Amino acid sequence: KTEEQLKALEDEFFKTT
Amino acid sequence: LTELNFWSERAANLNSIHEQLTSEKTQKVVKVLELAKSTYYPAFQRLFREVEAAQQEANDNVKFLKLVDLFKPIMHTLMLIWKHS
Repeated sequence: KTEEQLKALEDEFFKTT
Repeated sequence: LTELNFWSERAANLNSIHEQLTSEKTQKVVKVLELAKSTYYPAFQRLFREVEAAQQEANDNVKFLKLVDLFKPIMHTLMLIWKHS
């Protein structure tokens, strides 16, 4: 007996536009 | 990473052959041959049509593709990649 990771990964996908 | 390296190699090699085929001396060879105009030159036209679209699409997906207890948040990145791609 993780909001900023979401936003930053959206940012990096938009960098690859 | 067979898939990632496979498509990176495909983009690089096919661009390199694509300007091995659009370069100067090849162009003069195609026109010197086009002082005969018999049969073959439509076949190289269609094979250049094979080259160009695969070249550009390989480039597009190459631009897209760019202890594990600590690294489950990385898996969110993976879902997001599938989300974003």
